[PDB]
Amino acid sequence: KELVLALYDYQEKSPDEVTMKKGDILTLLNSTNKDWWKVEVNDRQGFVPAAYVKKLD
Repeated sequence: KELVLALYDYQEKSPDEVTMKKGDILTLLNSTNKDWWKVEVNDRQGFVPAAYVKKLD
């Protein structure tokens, strides 16, 4: 597993993005991009800004 913690709220602005709330724990799916990470937030997958999450492992 790789988990990350949402440091801020983020609301999706494009079709490939997802929404998260501060304090959510998200499953990290792909961190190859330096600016945008693909995560799973409960049941949805998509991108959020990498700077807005913190790796936990």
